[PDB]
Amino acid sequence: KNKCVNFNFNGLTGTGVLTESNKKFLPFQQFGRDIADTTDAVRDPQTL
Amino acid sequence: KNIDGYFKIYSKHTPINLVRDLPQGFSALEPLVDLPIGINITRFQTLLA
Repeated sequence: KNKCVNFNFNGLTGTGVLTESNKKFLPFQQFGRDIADTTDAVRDPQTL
Repeated sequence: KNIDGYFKIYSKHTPINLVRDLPQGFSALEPLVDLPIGINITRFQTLLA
């Protein structure tokens, strides 16, 4: 965590920094996006 | 529904209080499983007990 590294997700290829969040997502949603189609929050299948 | 072979099941369970008719409210439906059958389905039938 807290590193500006390359991200190779299931449906997101970019570079960012993993930071903490205070949201509460749905149990089926694997990732979240912004308003204008920008993925900015991806959950972890191992650690909830 | 079946789109390009990927079958989806959207489940929802909530308590209600009815007599005869359908609830005239509003809710959402969450997915449960995923069945990539890859076959074409034209008709269906609902079984009863």
